[PDB]
Order: sequence, then C-alpha cells, then structure tokens
Amino acid sequence: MVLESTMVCVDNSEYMRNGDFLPTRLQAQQDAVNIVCHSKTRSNPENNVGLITLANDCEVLTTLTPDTGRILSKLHTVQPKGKITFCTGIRVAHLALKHRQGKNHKMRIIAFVGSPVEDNEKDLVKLAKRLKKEKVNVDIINFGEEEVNTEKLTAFVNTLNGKDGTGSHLVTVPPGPSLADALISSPILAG
Amino acid sequence: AVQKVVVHPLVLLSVVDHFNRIGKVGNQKRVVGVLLGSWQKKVLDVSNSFAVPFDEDDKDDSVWFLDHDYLENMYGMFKKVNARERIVGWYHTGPKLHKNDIAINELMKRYCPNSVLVIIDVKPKD
Amino acid sequence: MADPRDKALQDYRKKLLEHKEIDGRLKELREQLKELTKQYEKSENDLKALQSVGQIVGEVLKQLTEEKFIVKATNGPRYVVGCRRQLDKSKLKPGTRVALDMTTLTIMRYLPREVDPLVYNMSHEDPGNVSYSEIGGL
Amino acid sequence: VPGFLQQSQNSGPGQPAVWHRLEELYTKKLWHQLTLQVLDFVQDPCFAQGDGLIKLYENFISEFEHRVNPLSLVEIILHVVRQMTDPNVALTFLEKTREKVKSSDEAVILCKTAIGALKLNIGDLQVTKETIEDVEEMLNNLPGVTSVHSRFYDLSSKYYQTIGNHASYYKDALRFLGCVDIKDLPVSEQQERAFTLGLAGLLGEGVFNFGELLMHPVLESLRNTDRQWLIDTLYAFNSGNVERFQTLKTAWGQQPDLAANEAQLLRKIQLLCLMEMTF
Amino acid sequence: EQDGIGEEVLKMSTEEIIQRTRLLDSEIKIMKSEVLRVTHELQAMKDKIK
Repeated sequence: MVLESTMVCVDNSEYMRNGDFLPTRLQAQQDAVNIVCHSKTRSNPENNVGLITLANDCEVLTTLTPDTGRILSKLHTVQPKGKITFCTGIRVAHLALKHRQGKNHKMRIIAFVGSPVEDNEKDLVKLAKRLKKEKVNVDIINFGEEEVNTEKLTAFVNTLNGKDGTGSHLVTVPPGPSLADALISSPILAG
Repeated sequence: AVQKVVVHPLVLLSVVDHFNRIGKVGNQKRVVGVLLGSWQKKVLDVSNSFAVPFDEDDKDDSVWFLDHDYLENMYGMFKKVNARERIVGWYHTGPKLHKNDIAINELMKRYCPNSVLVIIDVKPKD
Repeated sequence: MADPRDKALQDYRKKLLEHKEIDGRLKELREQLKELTKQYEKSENDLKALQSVGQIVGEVLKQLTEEKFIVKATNGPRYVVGCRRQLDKSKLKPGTRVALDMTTLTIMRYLPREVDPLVYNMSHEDPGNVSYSEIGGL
Repeated sequence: VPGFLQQSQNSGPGQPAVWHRLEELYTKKLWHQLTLQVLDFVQDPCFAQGDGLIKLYENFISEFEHRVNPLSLVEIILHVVRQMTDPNVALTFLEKTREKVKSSDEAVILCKTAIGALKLNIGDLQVTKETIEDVEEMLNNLPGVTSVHSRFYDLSSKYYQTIGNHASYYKDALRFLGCVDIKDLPVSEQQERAFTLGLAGLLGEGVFNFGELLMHPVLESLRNTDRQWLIDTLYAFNSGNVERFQTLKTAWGQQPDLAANEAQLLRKIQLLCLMEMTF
Repeated sequence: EQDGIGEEVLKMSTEEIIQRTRLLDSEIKIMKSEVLRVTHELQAMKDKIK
C-alpha cells in the first residue's frame, strides 16, 4: 500500500558460474528476483520494478515498469561473463530513481553481491553521504563467494542512514543449501 | 559503408523546437533524440525524428539514460501511422560531442546495425 | 527408516517422475509460442501491406525529349510525363508498356507484354521437329 | 578421485600448501578460483611432466563442467597438447576437444590455429591454406577479442616459410604488431621480431621501407645497441642517397638472404632516389 | 548403464540426496521461473494480434 519504486541490481559476472549454491547461482539469484518482484507487486499493486546490471556495463534492460513479466523475459540469456563494476552502478541506479514518472513514490534499491568488490572506501562514503542528501534506502543483499562482511560494505550500510536512520539491512548469506528464506525473514518486510 | 546522408528539412527544425522545449530549464546543453530515416541505397535518406528523455553527468562521465521503453512504444506508434518509416540512427546537439557517444552508439546498434549519428548546430548557424 | 536400499530407490523414481512431468509441459508450451509467431508474422506482413495506392497502366506512344514522353491510358486520354530518377530511359522505346503514378502521374517502371491472339497468327515460334520418317513416299 | 591428485601431488613445488589447497576449492564446487589456479599451476615453470597425471582430471573437469569458460578451457588444453609431444594422436585429441565444445563460443577459432600450428609442421601445403582461409571467414562480428588476431596472425607467421610470402607476411606481422600492443613478453623475443620484420620489408616487392613504422618503437628502442646497421640502412632508403658505404656494410654483415638480392637492392635505391629528389 | 543403475544400488545417499537436491533445485526453478515467463509471453500476444 505504501508507494515506492524498487530497483533490483543483479550481477552477471563470471563468478556466478559456480556451484556451491546448489544448481547454479544464476538460478539462485533469479529466484531471489522472483520473490522480490512478487513481494513488491502483491504488497502494493501500484508500484513498479526495473532491473540494472553491474558487471562490465550498466544496462537498463528493463525500465522501471509495473508489469513483472517483462523482467522475467529479460532474466533469460543474462550471459554471466562480465567483470564487476561497482562505483558507477549505484550512480546509474540513482539517476533512474530521479526518472520517477510518479514523483510521490519513495526510492529503494536492492543489489545482489556475488563477486568481491574492488573500490576505494572513500568513493563509497562520498556516495553514502550523497544518498544521505538524496534520501534513498539501498538494501544490500550478499550472495555468491564473498569477502564476508567487509568494512566497506558494513560502513556503507551504517553511513547510508546514521543517527537513527532506517536500518537498511546488510543481508548476509551462509554459503550452502538455502532458498531466499533468509532473504524474506527480516529484510523483505522490515528493512 | 554509407555513401552520404540526406537531410529532409523537417528533422533539424524538429530538433530546434525540442531544444527550445527544455530550453527554459536547459542547463544540460545537450539533447539526444532518435533519427528516423528511409534506407534507400548506399546513399541514406532522413525523413523524420523524435526525442527521448536523456540525462548525463560529467561526474564519472558514464552515467546516463536512453529510455528503451520510451524508444519501443513511441517508435511503434510512428510505425503504426506510417509503415514506410523506420529507425536509422540518432542525433544530439551542443556542437562539441562528449565522451559518452561511444556508449549510446554501441548500445543502439542492436536496433539498426549500420546506425549513424548526426550532430546539428542549433546555436552556430553562421 | 534411514537408508535401507529402498527409501533410496523409491526416491530416485519419484524424483525422476517429477522432472519428466515438468519438462513435458515446458516443451508443449514453447511449441505453442513458436506457432503464434508464425501468425504474428502474417499480421505484420498485412500491416506492411496497406499502401498499394495503385499504379496506372499505359503505353509509350513516342519520345518527346530526354525526360518528356507521350503516353496514353488503356481507356483514357493522352499525357506528357517523366521518369523517376534512374529509370534507364534508353529502354523506353515507343510501343512498350509502362506503369504510371496515380497523382504525380510520372513513369514508375516499364513492363513486358503478351496479349491479343492475332499475335499468335504471326509472331510466335514453333521449334518442333519430326524425325524425317513420320511422313513417307516423297 | 581426490586421491587421484593425492598420488600426483608431487613435483609441483611446495606440495602441501597448493595441492591440498587444490582439493579444497573443487570440494567447495567453485569453478573460477579453481580454474584460474590450475591455469596458473600449468604456467608453473617445471617440465610439467604430470600432464598425463592431470589430463585425466582435466578431462574429468570437462565431463561435469557445464559452467567453466571454454576460452580458458582451450587455453589450458593447448599447454596439455604441447606437453603431449606426440603429433600422431594430438591431432585427433584436439579435434575431440574441439568437437566436444561445439557451441558458438569463439575458442574454436584458435582451435583451428592450433590445428594449423601442428599442420604447418607436417603436411605444410595441401590444407594449410584452407585452415588459414577459414579463420578470417570466421574473424567477423566481434573484433574485440584480439586473441583471434593473435593466434591467426601467428599462423600466417609460420606461413612465412613458404616461397611466395614476403609482402603479405610483412603486411601481417604489422597487423599482429598493431593488434596486441604492450611489451608484455621479453625483449629477447621482441628484437628478433623486428629483425625479421626489417628483412621481410626489404625483400618484399611493393614495399621499400614504408617509414614511420621506423618511428614505431618496437624496432628502434629495442635494437639501438646491436644490429644498428639495419636501422642505419633503413634510414638510408628513407634518405634517398645511394651511399655505397653503408649500403654495402649491410652486405658485409648480413651474408645470408641479402647477397642473393643485392642487385635488387641497387634496383630499389635507383627508383627510390628519384621519388625523393623530385620531392 | 549397468553401472548407471548399479551405483544407485550400493550407494545410499550420493545417488539419492543429490537427486533430491537437483530436483528440488529444478522444481523450484524449471517449474517456476520457466513456465511463468512462458505465461508472460502468451498473455501479451493475445493482447497483441487480436
């Protein structure tokens, strides 16, 4: 019933082409896209969801549309062959969120990290204080093989919303047999 | 290998107005739009065009937006009112081209393979 | 129950019966999407097929200048016309059959002709042989 | 299957820290840090005598593969088929590895060069031209690999040891010089490239020197110490003087493949002095 | 294929728990994401060419 615009941010790097996460990590992260799009549609039939990729390019393959079946057609041939790029992936995620055709919706980004990040901590904390001035809740969800709980991601969660902020949760995964049940326990309803 | 392009004199004109539409708030100093055309021979022809919502930031100079969804449906309308017309490329203004133009061109070559961009000069006319 | 060789073996049957069940409807539904694309192809050909404003059939009477000619409709009056741009105007010899625009009324393309079986009294060929023995005694 | 590498643990130096690390990474069922490290440990400088002790497991990797980059799969099987050192079955082995990765992945193009690299060794005329010609038919629609330009222009570099290849090799040894760019391989290979590049451009018919590749640093920055006479004589063609001293001092030094065409060298300078004195 | 059936006879979990694993991974995907994408192609094309 609440009005927002959720922007999912998948990874199609090479590092999702391995099999600790059961069948395929693409098959893991696609089911994660399956449950977040059906969550944001059934909790509110008025919002809209678009996807953005981050590896090797930043493609806006679906624009921020209310129908989810376009996204699910584009999750096929996702071609996991890229190399992770992080610093432009959120600035290209935020300028999409300044293209909101309905300017009463809130601004929300979720992102899937299945590759190690290689970026300065000073760049992201400038992006963190940028999003503080820009009022965006980004929910970072960790997948894949992981430099587990970096200080850069953890402080970016803290410097996203400090001094009694929202609490945009840093979702951590145990690498092993799991569904998106840890993804839906706390953060998909209380973020 | 394209021989040459032919400027129908409605398209330029229809870049001047859309630069004047946003020109009350114009500080981006660039307007990207889609160049409709008629592929005839090795020589090329241009008949019509339209615009697209476009943003760009010099900070990190690779953050920008071509609305694929707006490019699908509005071109689908111009296809419906005129089956002769199709896409041949795109355009922008602000006579110094910018570093992003590799990214726009290599994106929308998946609409027409031998796509072509045309820079107009709205303010220089001398 | 643990694993006493049958809770093993009963599982492999019920897992593989479920996979071939769910792979079956996938092939059937993908086949149905392949079929409608053939139907959508015919619809978009029809949307392309909606601008044949016609062409006027006439014949060249004589050549006036390099780009002026004298044509006449099959039941109508005479006209003075021109070609498009690159029609190779040397082939427009007077007597040929051309096609005209409806409104601009200029020449689009010349066409070959066969009509009027009085032509079949004087102009056709007969390259048929007999092998010199079907007739006899001369 | 883990004990397959427990018995072939040896001869890879620092055996416990790397081979027990190896049997960690595929028991995590990951396929990139696994893949990048086995490519590193074949690149590990030894004799690599355990190619047979790894080509069974690299075939085992290839059987339940279903995720791994076929580029790096062929990039590691070329080291395997190198260390086989037996060209009888190595042709049919590489055809088998080429036909079992038969998708649209563009490592098949450098399978064909690896076919030809062992085919410009034996049977050097009848179908070597075809396995050359098929690659630039396929060198299309994605010029951004540049390893497709690497392996094929190396295949035509081995085609230089035919009779009628002087200018086309010189045209193509520049193409390899322009596709891959940075130093990234020793001067002890680079100055030998520029030495045979200057000889190919000198014995070529239509080319004389075609300067400002003289300005390109892969010949002058690498042999400004030894064989300066080749840089000196290519300046003398660009100078347009006859200058009988240094244009014979190249023939004093370079005895093979230069005294057999010294009259053509005198033929070239006499037609080259005109087009600079009229300039 | 005697070893293909026969290794499912003397192994109790390797030939079964993985088959439990690779089905429940498939059935939560190859059922779910595949036929729902195909569902969101057919409803569009009927809202098309009609």
